[PDB]
Amino acid sequence: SHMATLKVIGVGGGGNNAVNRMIDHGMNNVEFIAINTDGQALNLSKAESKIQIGEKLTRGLGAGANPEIGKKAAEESREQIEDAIQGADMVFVTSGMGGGTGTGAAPVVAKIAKEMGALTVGVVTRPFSFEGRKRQTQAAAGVEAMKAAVDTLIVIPNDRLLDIVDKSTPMMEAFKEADNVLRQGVQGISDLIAVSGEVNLDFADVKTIMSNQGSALMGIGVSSGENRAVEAAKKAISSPLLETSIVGAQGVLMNITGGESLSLFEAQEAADIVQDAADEDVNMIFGTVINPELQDEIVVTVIATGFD
Ligand SMILES: Nc1nc2c(ncn2[C@@H]2O[C@H](COP(=O)(O)OP(=O)(O)O)[C@@H](O)[C@H]2O)c(=O)[nH]1
Ligand code: BEF
Ligand SMILES: [K+]
Ligand SMILES: [Mg+2]
Repeated sequence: SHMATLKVIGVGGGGNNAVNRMIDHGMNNVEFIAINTDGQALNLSKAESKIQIGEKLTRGLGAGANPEIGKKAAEESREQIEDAIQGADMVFVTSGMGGGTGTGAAPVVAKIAKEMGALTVGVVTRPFSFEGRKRQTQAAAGVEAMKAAVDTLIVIPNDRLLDIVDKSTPMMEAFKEADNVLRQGVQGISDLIAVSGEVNLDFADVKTIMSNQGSALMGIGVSSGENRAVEAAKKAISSPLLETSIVGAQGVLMNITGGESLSLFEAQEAADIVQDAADEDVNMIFGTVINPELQDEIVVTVIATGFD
């Protein structure tokens, strides 16, 4: 009876790159909004909804690494941003911290979304160390501003990409690995909303776990065979790309999807993996979906919050 509206908003260059790559991948039932100062980059956006901010400040250029210009640009386009958001039940704001537009405009966009009634999740990167300390300090201020503006925040330090590449992995391939954090989080929530579970979770449960909750982890794991449930649960909670690990989580939304063979025993095994990894007394909202078209694969979705 309730069908939640999810939007993904890219802010600045890195955020709009993420939006374009997610659209290429193919999302469905998610709406995308592209926000930038940089008219050149914005012109190449694949997003249905595009908002050029700050044209009077920048003349259609980017913000030249000045976050105050990104912030003013967003504020002066508040009404256009409100209009594009209106109706969203959930908004993901994605941005690369450290430049001028994401750093300054992304917290404004998040504040607007939350004031408009949307559950508001930020997924942002910190710069590579090779970009230098000024970029890092500027990024840190953006992260802090994002935390103040969102319901929950996922931070991806770009330095962690250096942990998952070999000497030849293309830069674009590494970037797609960072994108997956947002894409699979969005997809997991979309699927949770769309499908009726045997133990049914819904958007009210997402809100309980994510509303006004600080740092977050969103993870998906898929596995087959023996120890599938343990293996899928470990994959869901163990991304090498995250600033915030599962350790310390006090609230967890966990959904297990499997075929008719999904056993009670393996459901407990998977839940225990998350409980034990948290190393906390976690408040868990547990769900299950039986998809008969699944044979031997199991999918574990985890949203974790409450680090404190
Ligand atoms: N992982 C990733 N990081 C990016 C990407 N584009 C930019 N960055 C990072 O994001 C930071 C800000 O860059 P950018 O978004 O282009 O600046 P802005 O347009 O002024 O918001 C950079 O310092 C990089 O660390 C991307 O596509 N993927
Ligand atoms: F390119 Be960002 F606007 F500094
Ligand atoms: K559901
Ligand atoms: Mg730019």
